[PDB]
Amino acid sequence: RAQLAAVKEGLYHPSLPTFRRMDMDTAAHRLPDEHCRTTTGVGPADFQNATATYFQPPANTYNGANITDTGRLLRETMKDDVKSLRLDWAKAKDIKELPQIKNTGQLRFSGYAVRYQKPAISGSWRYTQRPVPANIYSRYRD
Amino acid sequence: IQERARIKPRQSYPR
Amino acid sequence: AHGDPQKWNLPGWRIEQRYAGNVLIGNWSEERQKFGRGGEKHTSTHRMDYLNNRNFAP
Amino acid sequence: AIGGHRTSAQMINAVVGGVSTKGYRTYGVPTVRSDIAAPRTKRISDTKNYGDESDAFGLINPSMYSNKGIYEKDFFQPREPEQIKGIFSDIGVEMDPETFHKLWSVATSRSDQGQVSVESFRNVLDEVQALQLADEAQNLGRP
Amino acid sequence: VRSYNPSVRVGNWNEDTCLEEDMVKDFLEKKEKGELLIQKASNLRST
Amino acid sequence: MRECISIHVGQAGVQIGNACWELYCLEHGIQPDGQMPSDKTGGDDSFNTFFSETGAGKHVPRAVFVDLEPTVVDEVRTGTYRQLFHPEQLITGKEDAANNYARGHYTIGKEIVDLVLDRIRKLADQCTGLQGFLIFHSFGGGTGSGFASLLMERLSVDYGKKSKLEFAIYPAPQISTAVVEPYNTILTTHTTLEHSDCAFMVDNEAIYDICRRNLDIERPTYTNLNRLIAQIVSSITASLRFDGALNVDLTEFQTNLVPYPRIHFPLATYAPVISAEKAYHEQLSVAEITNACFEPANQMVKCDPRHGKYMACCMLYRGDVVPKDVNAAIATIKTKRTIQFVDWCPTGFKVGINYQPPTVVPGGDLAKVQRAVCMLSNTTAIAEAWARLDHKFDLMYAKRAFVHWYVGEGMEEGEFSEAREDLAALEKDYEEVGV
Amino acid sequence: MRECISIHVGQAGVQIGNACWELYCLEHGIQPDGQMPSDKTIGGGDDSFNTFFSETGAGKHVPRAVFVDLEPTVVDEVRTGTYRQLFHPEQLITGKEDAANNYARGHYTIGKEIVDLVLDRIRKLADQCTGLQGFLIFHSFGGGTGSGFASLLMERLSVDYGKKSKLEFAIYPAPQISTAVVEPYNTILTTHTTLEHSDCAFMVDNEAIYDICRRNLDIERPTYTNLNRLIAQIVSSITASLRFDGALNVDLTEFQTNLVPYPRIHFPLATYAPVISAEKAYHEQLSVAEITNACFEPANQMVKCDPRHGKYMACCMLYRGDVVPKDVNAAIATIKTKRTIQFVDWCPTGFKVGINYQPPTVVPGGDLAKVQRAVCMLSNTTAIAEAWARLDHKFDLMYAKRAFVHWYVGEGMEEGEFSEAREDLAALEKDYEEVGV
Amino acid sequence: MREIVHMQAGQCGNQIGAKFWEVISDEHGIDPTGTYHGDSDLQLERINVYYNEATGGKYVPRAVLVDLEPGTMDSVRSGPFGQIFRPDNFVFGQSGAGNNWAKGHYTEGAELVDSVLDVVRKEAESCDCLQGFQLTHSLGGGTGSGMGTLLISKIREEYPDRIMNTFSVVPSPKVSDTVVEPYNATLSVHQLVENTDETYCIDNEALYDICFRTLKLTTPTYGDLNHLVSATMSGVTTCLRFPGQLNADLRKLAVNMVPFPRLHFFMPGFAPLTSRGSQQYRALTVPELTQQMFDAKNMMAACDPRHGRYLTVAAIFRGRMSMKEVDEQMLNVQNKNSSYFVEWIPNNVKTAVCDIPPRGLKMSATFIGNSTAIQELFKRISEQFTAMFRRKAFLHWYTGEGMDEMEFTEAESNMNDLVSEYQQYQDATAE
Ligand SMILES: Nc1nc2c(ncn2[C@@H]2O[C@H](COP(=O)(O)OP(=O)(O)OP(=O)(O)O)[C@@H](O)[C@H]2O)c(=O)[nH]1
Ligand SMILES: Nc1nc2c(ncn2[C@@H]2O[C@H](COP(=O)(O)OP(=O)(O)OP(=O)(O)O)[C@@H](O)[C@H]2O)c(=O)[nH]1
Ligand SMILES: Nc1nc2c(ncn2[C@@H]2O[C@H](COP(=O)(O)OP(=O)(O)O)[C@@H](O)[C@H]2O)c(=O)[nH]1
Ligand SMILES: [Mg+2]
Ligand SMILES: [Mg+2]
Repeated sequence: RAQLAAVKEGLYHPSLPTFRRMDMDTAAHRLPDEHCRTTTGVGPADFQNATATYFQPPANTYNGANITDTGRLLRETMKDDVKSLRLDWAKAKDIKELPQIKNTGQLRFSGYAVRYQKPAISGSWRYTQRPVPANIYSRYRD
Repeated sequence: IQERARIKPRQSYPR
Repeated sequence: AHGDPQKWNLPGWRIEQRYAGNVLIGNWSEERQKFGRGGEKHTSTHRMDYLNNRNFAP
Repeated sequence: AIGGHRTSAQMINAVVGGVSTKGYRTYGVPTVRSDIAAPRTKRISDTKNYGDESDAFGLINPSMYSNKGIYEKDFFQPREPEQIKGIFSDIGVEMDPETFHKLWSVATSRSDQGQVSVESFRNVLDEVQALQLADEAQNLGRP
Repeated sequence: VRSYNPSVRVGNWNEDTCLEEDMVKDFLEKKEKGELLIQKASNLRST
Repeated sequence: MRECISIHVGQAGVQIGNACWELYCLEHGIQPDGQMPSDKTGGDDSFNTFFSETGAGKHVPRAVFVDLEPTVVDEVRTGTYRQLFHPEQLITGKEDAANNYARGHYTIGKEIVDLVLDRIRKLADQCTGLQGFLIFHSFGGGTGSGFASLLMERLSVDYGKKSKLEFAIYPAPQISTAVVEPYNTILTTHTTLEHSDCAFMVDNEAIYDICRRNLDIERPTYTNLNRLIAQIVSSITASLRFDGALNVDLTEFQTNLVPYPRIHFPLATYAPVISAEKAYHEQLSVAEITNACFEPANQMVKCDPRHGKYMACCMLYRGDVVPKDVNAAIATIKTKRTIQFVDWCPTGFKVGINYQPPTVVPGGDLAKVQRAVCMLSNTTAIAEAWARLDHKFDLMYAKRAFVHWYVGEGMEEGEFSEAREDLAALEKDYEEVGV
Repeated sequence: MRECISIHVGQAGVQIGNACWELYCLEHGIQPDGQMPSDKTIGGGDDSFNTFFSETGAGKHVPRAVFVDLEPTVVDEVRTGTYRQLFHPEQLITGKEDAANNYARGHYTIGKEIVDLVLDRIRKLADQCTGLQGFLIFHSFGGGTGSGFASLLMERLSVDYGKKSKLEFAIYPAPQISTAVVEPYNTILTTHTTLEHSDCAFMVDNEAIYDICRRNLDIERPTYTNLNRLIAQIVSSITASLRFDGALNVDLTEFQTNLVPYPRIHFPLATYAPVISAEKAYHEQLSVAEITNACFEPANQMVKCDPRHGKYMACCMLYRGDVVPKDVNAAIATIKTKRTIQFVDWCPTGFKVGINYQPPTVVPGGDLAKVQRAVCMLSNTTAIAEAWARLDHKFDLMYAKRAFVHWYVGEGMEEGEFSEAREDLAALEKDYEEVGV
Repeated sequence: MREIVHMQAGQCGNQIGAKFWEVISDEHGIDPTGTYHGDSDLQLERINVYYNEATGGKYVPRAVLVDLEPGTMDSVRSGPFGQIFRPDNFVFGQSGAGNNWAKGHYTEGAELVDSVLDVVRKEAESCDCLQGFQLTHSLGGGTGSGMGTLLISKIREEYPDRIMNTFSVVPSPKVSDTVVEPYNATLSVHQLVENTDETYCIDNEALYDICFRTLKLTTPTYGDLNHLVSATMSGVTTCLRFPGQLNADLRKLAVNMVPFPRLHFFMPGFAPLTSRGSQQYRALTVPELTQQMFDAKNMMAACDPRHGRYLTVAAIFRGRMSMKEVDEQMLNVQNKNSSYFVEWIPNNVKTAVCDIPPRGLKMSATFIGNSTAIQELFKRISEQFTAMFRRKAFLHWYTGEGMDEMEFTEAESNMNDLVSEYQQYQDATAE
């Protein structure tokens, strides 16, 4: 379908051929529009969602952030001034992974800490190897 | 998958 | 095969009593079928190697 | 003839798309005895691996769930609804009974034969929170 | 030969962290005294 | 990456390969018209050892069915699997060798051996990671004696270092169809012993006995037997196509069972072999199914291992099996005193384990067992099996019976005695090494 | 302004032009109808449109290109493809019948009926232009329109305009791979003409790009489309300094004054790095030192001539992306202290560096990964004499028996031009030997 | 818009022309009515190479139908794709040549030549570029052998600049099928060597061998013989009408095949060729296509190609394929069979890849070989000619229609000169 040069912008790959589809392509003499090594059918949003965080890396990170006196003062001062600010929880259009719950808008619970792992990672026990986003994409697709 | 205990940094000499 | 004096003893160019198509004597494995016309659709290399890239912010 | 005309090489019949021996019966016992009853008090003898114990990852590098008690049984025990409500109220989730009944209904729709364990309630509570935060990131910008 | 993140204590990390600390100090100075272009643009949009 | 090409010689070979490839299509999920069923086709790639792919999802097998009578190959070409095999790999002749080693090796062989070698060459050029050749012939008489040995000669002169495993249907001590069968067996083992790599012996009477003791079958024909050798070869080359624990290759498979170049004749058994009715009232654990492979009344060749010593043993476990009770079973097998291992081989257990459970044939006779063991023994108990056919050869050749056919064919008389001397030397080699 | 006019002559020229203008439209954000997106064009800067395209008044951006071929199939493919509304539909000039890989047919019979039209079109493009930096002539040496008509076009351009940078991008035959029989004849005849009527001339080799695609891109079965992708990437790396801002900008005049030591040695060597692809691309760091080593690797040469058997003259290093002159000079110091690369004795300093801020633009439906750093080698080496000498050996073997000469005789030029061209290339050998020693 | 005008002369010429105009009718997609029942625009992009335009969208072929007797002409009119030809392009004679070169070239053929040239000139002036004239005829006959050569000479005098290529059915070594085949072969080769630009020389015995060994087919008949000829004819002019990668027209082909003017006798070949049971199992690959072209069993000329050299070779590939694969395969075949190739031409194999293969197939190729082994046909025909001529048998009709023995003798001498010219490069050295 689409080649990796247009869709793959990270190290991770959710639909890796695993060393055996490449021999099919080379033995069937496939041009690099049907080759598995060069072309895939994943999509550009799935490469972005292939991470296992549902948070956003801050591009360039604050390198020290714990070892400097400035790090300690910015830890101490805005500790009570950041609880009002929200988190960036990916995009609802981009995520085709969360289950469809109909109401979702008038039912609220107050005291909860957001777990770092994705809820689909956490709920891999109910679908019967260690769960990875490659398994997640291979399961919530096709 | 479930999360492990934290890495305690061994604060030996405080301020 | 040019001259090749065996080609008059290969099953081509031999006189043979031809039985029916349901009798296993000659070339029945081929004469029980037909020639193929598998219609795979084809275009030029310019019409599907140079495509219209929608949006594509640089 | 009195019989048919099978030449006994036609006895080789089984092809895919026919009979379909998928879910018949798998004879023998598995290595992990996940079908027979689990012991509340295991024998001094009887090394049988009833689905308890763990892997070497779970023993060498255990979660601190597994440390100082609470193993995987306490998370998939079927549990009572008022017991789950009391547990999560003691944790301090602070939901009203309407939202609790809605979450319980969703959890018992996901899990068959009723049940709803504390892990299943935690998973659906993660799904709802992730949906709410994704809707906030949907209708708002990128702060 | 290979280069790492300044959080990795392999190369020039000490004075790289010092330079980053000085830039962060300047950024927090502009943040507290309100000459950041983001704050000026946001105030313009709001008012 | 892994490929292996199967060559089926003789009527026995073609029928046993029909039952083999039916099981293979069932195991990999391939319809008789080569297509994946119900367009399911996640990313399963475990057919490369036995199936190619041309262009339209048409998985052809890597098999060359050769014969000199048209009958059984024509049965294949008119049967239900006519849309799977390649029609120029389904190679047949016009005049049958008719239980004659001389006619199958000197007159009718050297008319079609060139075409079948060209087809094997085309398959070898098509594959890129070839591991070896699985040649499904029978000793018997005619094509399986002469043409199979001709294939060994004209294949070992060309390929060489590729492994050349040779499945052979060894004739029973008392049950035997052909009369000139001892002649053909001696003349084919003399010419295949030098050019072969690992010749597995399978015996019809022992398969009959295991099908009567186990299973429930009172009337076992060749269909059940050939399905059992199909299960044998699937348990052999499961590790090439499926992953898991310790996996055996062709080279790892063959350099362990063969101590000396003379001794390359192992025995192949498989002992979860019980049907559904008996399998309901048992638990099939690894220790007792390992113990079942060493029973004298469980073997697939009619020779008891009591009168001999084990040189090498290959344990091919399959399915829900862990390497812990494998260790326990092998240690208790070694410490059981009825089994006598040879003194120069203290460590003699090549163990491989595959995760894939065995597949059951719909409408078959075996059950859906969780586990499988393939026991590949190399006892010296086959020395008496060789010596009894040497006795048949001596009795037949003493009065020069049935030799005028070989004389009238373009064959010289004295290599009967040359083959008999070679087999006497082989039996002397067994007696020399077994001490 | 620093406008450049592209002249794509021959089938190879117009296909390379298709790939090159796709790359240009994608990296300047031009839709394939000449229009900007009209909602994200609010961001100014990037005076690159004025360099390689031109206004039509309202909002359409037509390119400064002339596509010529004597046979109307590939040009008609351009006219009926996706890049149909982009080009002005008379700069896609086509003839009636091809030259049919005949230098005589391209230079005497068919060229002198359409060359007046193509100089009329070039004249109108130059009158539209203001500050023309030069022409970029894209063709193949294989024969026909790319040899005879190309050589006569360059003759007429050098006669008419004069003192302009006539850059060549020519497809040279491989030592073993060729798609024609009279290709040695056509190459000798076109090199005799293009030696004295052109500035700097890059010569790409199809077998070399096949080797690059099979080794680094892991494309076991590449195509002319992918070859054109790599060649277009080289062209964009060359012309990025005329378009995007950079730390050190090298244009065509600095380029020629830094790469050409003597007027007959305008034959540099092209090499682009990194050329690794997608899966084995993001597990590395892609440092300036390692991409410079990749360019200086003799196997990465895109001409199929070993620079080890020879001596370098001057290397032009065009870096693209977030590249700093700090580690650029670090990498150059490592190359200079590496003894395998030998420079000629009369060129002590021999590196011309040009750093551009724009990273290469990844093309969808392409084989190159989205990298942040890249570099183009444009080194000049005495190792092109091996390729010329292989060409002379093939020409001597074919011309000893006087084969295929009768078409050239009957379609114009006499038999003496073959000897004149062979003597010209032998003199070029003799001169390259002097410059090497 | 490089037009090709088709001329089919003689019974065999008409019978292969009808099959050709069926093949390139259902290649573009054209019903026997005349309209366009197609799907793609690449089909009716370059329809003008072989078809004109009518009022209702009908596409009339640019062909003429030459024979000295109504017969096979009315047969190909009555058969399928017979109502597509224009009725004006149906010129026919009165008596028939009687497979006689004299009656075809001097006595009876010469009267119809005026009408044939009038029709040909009308169809020629109805063009715009007019690349060439292609002629299918019947060396060994009387209408294709004599009056076809009359057409060749007259149209070469009329237009001595365009392509004039002849497809030609030469006599077979074995079989027989006509007793005056040596006369009608020598007396036609004598003008084919001088007045044509390239001649293809297809053989019925070679097509029989191709059908038996490669395509099985049991009884092939003349329809299946003509269909391979039509496939090769559609292959050799692929790039004129279908766009794609690196192209080659007939002028390009002539320049890259013939080194010397009197060396234009080719050995053609079409080599995707699956049996009737191997169509679903043969993986069409470029190396296997190259192997099937360069195998000696797939030459449509009955001369054995490995008893000689391979002076020049064409590829003419059709379908999406890798140019690196094509170039490595056709360098590898040269490096393998370097014995069967002349040393004084380095890399004498031309490649030309077009995009669209024939419908129903994914990849195809059309071999063209200018080889030194074509001298065997001329040597055998000369042997038969001198065997018939040393006792003057079957010569009285040739004499009585008006012809001297000196043009028999000079035709034999010119054929021997051609034999010696090919023999010169049969075993030539370099230095
Ligand atoms: N296991 C098994 N053995 C078979 C089968 N068919 C035949 N045999 C054995 O093969 C022996 C004889 O060899 P055949 O296969 O019948 O003969 P052949 O190999 O085709 O050679 P020819 O006799 O020349 O036709 C018999 O004694 C049988 O024991 C079969 O279907 N399964
Ligand atoms: N790199 C590259 N080279 C090409 C491409 N297309 C054709 N060529 C080269 O072109 C040569 C063949 O001659 P052409 O350039 O096609 O001849 P022409 O320009 O069409 O002129 P005529 O022969 O008169 O038709 C080959 O040697 C190829 O190397 C392409 O897409 N990319
Ligand atoms: N391949 C092929 N050859 C044919 C066909 N019809 C006739 N021939 C050959 O043409 C030769 C006779 O030529 P002829 O028809 O007399 O030529 P004409 O007198 O000009 O029509 C015979 O040797 C036949 O083999 C055909 O349909 N296909
Ligand atoms: Mg038999
Ligand atoms: Mg061209």
